[PDB]
Amino acid sequence: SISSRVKSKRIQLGLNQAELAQKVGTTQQSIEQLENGKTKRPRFLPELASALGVSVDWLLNGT
Amino acid sequence: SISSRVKSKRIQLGLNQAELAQKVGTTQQSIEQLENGKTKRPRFLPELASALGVSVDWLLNGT
DNA sequence: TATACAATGTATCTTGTTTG
DNA sequence: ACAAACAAGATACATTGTAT
Repeated sequence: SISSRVKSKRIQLGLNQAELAQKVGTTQQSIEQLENGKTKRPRFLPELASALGVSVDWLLNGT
Repeated sequence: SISSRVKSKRIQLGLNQAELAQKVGTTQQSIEQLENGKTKRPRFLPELASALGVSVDWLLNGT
């Protein structure tokens, strides 16, 4: 799940929702709504996936 | 722009906004604003790149 | 026909505050 | 005071219905 997936990778690169959230150009909370399943298709999905080193598809449909 | 690239890459596929909206899993209306600059980052962007047989970056930055 | 316009609803974003 | 969450008010995008 896109929340499990973004959380697990974030922890992995060893970042925190605020730092990730700078990399993504977004905010902590925005990164939070995401990770806590409060959003599904955020505007920065593309830019999130690139901060995470994965693909917008893997992110979406775990692949 | 993305509105621009969506138009052409659909124009050359013989799909109408409506039957493109059909593959993309969306309305014609939704395909119209995008192509017509009414929306920047559509949420069906992943499936779109997939109906236009391109990559989300190409669509996005045209690069 | 095929595309566009318009309003209303809903997702997501923002900023402020909050609890661990 | 550090890090993750809650919550109201704002905009961007979607949906529906209609019209060029």
